[PDB]
Amino acid sequence: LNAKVRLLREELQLLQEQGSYVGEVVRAMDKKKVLVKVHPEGKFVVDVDKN
Amino acid sequence: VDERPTEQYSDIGGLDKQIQELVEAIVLPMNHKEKFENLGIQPPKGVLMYGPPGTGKTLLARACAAQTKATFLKLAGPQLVQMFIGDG
Amino acid sequence: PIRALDEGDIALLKTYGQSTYSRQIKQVEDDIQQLLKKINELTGIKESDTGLAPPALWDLAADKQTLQSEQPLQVARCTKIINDPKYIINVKQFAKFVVDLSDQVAPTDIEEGMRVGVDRNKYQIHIPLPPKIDPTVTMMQVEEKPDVTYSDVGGCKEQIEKLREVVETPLLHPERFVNLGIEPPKGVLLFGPPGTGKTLCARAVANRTDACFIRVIGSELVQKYVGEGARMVRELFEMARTKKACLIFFDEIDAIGGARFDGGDNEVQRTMLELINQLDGFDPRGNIKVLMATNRPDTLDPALMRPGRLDRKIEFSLPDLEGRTHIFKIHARSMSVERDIRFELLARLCPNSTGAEIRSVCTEAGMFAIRARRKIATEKDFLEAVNKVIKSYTPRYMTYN
Amino acid sequence: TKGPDAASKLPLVTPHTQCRLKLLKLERIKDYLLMEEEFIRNQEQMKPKQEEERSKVDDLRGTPMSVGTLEEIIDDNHAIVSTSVGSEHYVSILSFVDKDLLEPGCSVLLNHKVHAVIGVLMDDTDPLVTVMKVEKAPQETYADIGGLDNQIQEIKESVELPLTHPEYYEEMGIKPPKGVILYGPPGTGKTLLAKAVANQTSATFLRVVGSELIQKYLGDGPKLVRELFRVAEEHAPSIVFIDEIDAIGTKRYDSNSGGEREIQRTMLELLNQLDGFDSRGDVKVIMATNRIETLDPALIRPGRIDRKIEFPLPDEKTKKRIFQIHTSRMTLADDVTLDDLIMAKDDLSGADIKAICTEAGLMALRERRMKVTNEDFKKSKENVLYKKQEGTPEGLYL
Ligand SMILES: Nc1ncnc2c1ncn2[C@@H]1O[C@H](COP(=O)(O)OP(=O)(O)OP(=O)(O)O)[C@@H](O)[C@H]1O
Ligand SMILES: Nc1ncnc2c1ncn2[C@@H]1O[C@H](COP(=O)(O)OP(=O)(O)OP(=O)(O)O)[C@@H](O)[C@H]1O
Ligand SMILES: Nc1ncnc2c1ncn2[C@@H]1O[C@H](COP(=O)(O)OP(=O)(O)OP(=O)(O)O)[C@@H](O)[C@H]1O
Ligand SMILES: [Mg+2]
Ligand SMILES: [Mg+2]
Ligand SMILES: [Mg+2]
Repeated sequence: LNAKVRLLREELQLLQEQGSYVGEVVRAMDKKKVLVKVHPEGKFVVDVDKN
Repeated sequence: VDERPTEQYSDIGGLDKQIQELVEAIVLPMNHKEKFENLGIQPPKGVLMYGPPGTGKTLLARACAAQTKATFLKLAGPQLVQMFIGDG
Repeated sequence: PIRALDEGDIALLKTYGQSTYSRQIKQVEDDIQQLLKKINELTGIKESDTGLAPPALWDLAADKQTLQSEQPLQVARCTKIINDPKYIINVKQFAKFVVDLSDQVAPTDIEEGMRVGVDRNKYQIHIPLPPKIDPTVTMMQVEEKPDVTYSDVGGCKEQIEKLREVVETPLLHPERFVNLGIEPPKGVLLFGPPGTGKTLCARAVANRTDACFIRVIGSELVQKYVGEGARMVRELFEMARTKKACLIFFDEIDAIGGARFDGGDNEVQRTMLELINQLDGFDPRGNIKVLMATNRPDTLDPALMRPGRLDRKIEFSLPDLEGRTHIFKIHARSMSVERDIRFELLARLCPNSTGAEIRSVCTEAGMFAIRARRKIATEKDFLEAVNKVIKSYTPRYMTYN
Repeated sequence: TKGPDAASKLPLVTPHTQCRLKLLKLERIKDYLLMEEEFIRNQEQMKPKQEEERSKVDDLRGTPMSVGTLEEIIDDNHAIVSTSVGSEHYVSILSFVDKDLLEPGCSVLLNHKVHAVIGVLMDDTDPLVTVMKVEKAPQETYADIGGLDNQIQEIKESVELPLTHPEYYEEMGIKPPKGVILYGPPGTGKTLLAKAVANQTSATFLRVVGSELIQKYLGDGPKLVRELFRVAEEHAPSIVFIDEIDAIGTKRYDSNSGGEREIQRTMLELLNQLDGFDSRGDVKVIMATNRIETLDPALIRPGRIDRKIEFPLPDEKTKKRIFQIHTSRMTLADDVTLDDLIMAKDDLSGADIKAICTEAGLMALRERRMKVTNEDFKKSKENVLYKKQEGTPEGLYL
């Protein structure tokens, strides 16, 4: 029962997190910044997560 | 139109019927009005100058603008087309 | 009667044969590909250059100060002034706002129709800005004279004289035309077979234009968004009017000046209609001599070809024998050719060939002279080049004589 | 400058046949590869100032950084940058940006919050164009073409010799031919001679299909062509290969269709880039078409395409050379007298003088033989030559 409750609570907690944008990638820049093209907006030079 | 281009009707040749037609349909109803209402004959609301290219349509328009005290408001077809919706 | 392969047959085929070195070589190739991929991934950067100045150039800790103090300002044009005065400002496409000036600027500075900056929060006007100067339209200028002069154009004395009478003489010596009451033609349409030399004459004019020369790129005028091409044409003609005695070159006018038809081109047709009224109609164009070129004049809209927008129509016909000889001398001036080369014969052997084909023949003769290690190209090399360039691209000639 | 970004390629192994010399060559290449891998793997690990400046610059820049277009430069520390959504912003130019590169039309890099200009995007090349660049050179070299000697010589003089030995052209005074068109029946060796040139060439090689240059949107076609040629010019020595030119090079004709008029506009932009106002620079264009009679005369006129190399159907000597080239790997038998098939009537092309080889190999596999025989080749020819229906007249002429 505790595992079920914890699973549901984690699902609710993750749901509240903002949905992430999706955009194409043009090319890596400096091994830490990647040029991307979000759908409605323009190009963006964004950093990369650790993983 | 603020420069008031100058073109006397004598500069237009070969179109005496058309010049008179344009003056009577775009000018006579303009500065007379009450006379036309007297006879109760509806003046046409607009004049469409159509013909082979270079026949002198724009020249007649310029002549009317020059020899008319009316406030000419020129414009072009391409001018009334803009990207933003409803701008035209 | 064909029989399919089995597992044992496949195994024996891949084993009964060469197996002492085949496996090692195959594994080496696969692992060499893997190593190449590993190296590429390990480097896999090619750090893209960014506009970072030399370290001493910036070396600024007050850049953060200016970033925190200064605030970005949206650029907008004040459509109307209201009377404390209020100002209607169009923020390009965002929306229409009725804002008032900040204390920094004085009311007299802001005039109707001037594009001014506004803060992103309240939309107050903070500073005036110079009127828009389009970047594409401004780059459409030449500002770099090409190195082809009139001496490089041969066989077109009459055509060159007419072109100068249209685009150069009226600008340099207006008196010769004003005295006799002659209004010089404001446009020239260079139509002729491809490779005859229209663009060369245009480059020569730009070289000795001594005025503003604008090369109109057919790509920019045709824009993705509706009404952008007409706006670009209207901006180009305004930028020409602001200058004195400008020269506009509408290269490959058949790119956009196609005959109107009833969506089809539509938008390009609207841009063409915008250029047509700019060239001729209300609001006289001014001192802007338009130069147009096209190898296919029959596809142009009759409005664009009427002698009110393209006043002088110069035909660049295939060079005559004298023209071909002059072209041969012009293109062979630099070539290390022998002194007995009968250029008349080479001209007569190219019956109907433009200047481009003459240059191709000259280059082919040079290449033939380079094939066999000879530093001087003899007339035989030119004859072989003529055969390869014109004749290449007996029984038929048997009848003639 | 931005010199050539030549495609990378490993050295060639000569033995071909699985002899121990080939094994030694491959082992040596692998040894040098492992050498490089170990060196570059130790560099960073074995590695233990500018960090302060980099940290300051990146902290001022912040992330993400928007890419916008610079519209004008008002002052030395102010400019008007129009964000991607079309809205113009009067942003402040920070110190750490070389003012020399800041020109109207360039793609500026802006802070996300204050929009202050923080850098200028250099490459900003259209992704549909950066794909065209050839990174991995094809393995097909010149030795992989049977015959086509005259054609090889012409293509070398046009695209290969000028870079390697420009002295000859400079002394002779003639600018080397900067445009070549490869036209001929299908399966003659057009794309091959292009692959071989790309392999041997040291200049940046750009490949296009003649159908990717056309974009759905109105102005995307001419702008794509301009971007492609600008990228080619950026790498000074370049060869641009527009195969299937007859896709967009069809004869210009009054078309009551924006599609056709858009394709014609793309062709016009191409021919304006090739030879028009402003020199083309050191970019050489190679085009292939199995139909040259349908191309616009302007596109194939001298000046743009300076050498109309013809690729005829192989003759007897050329056919024997293509049998030697495509059978070298195969373990032929003793009785394989290729001349019997080499004779032919008039209509055997490389594709066939290779499909024939593949079919002979497959038929050998059917009988469980890895060594082909004459019967296999005859059957393969009979099976794979079935291309044309009649293509001949009747028994009229004598
Ligand atoms: N009947 C005419 N009388 C006087 N001038 C004329 C006449 N017809 C043509 N022209 C002259 O020739 C030109 C004719 O084109 P105009 O400027 O009148 O525009 P348009 O005829 O409407 O041409 P478009 O069809 O291209 O709009 C002008 O320079 C004009 O002065
Ligand atoms: N009449 C000529 N005299 C000398 N050289 C010429 C001549 N015509 C063409 N050429 C040579 O050919 C080159 C290309 O010709 P050019 O671009 O002027 O032809 P075009 O007729 O303008 O082409 P298109 O009609 O296809 O636009 C010139 O730069 C020049 O070297
Ligand atoms: N002359 C040749 N020598 C060697 N191999 C050849 C030859 N001709 C054709 N081949 C082989 O057959 C293939 C087909 O030839 P290629 O790709 O050059 O055709 P193409 O002339 O471009 O025809 P298409 O019009 O179909 O594109 C080559 O990739 C090569 O493997
Ligand atoms: Mg008109
Ligand atoms: Mg040209
Ligand atoms: Mg091909």
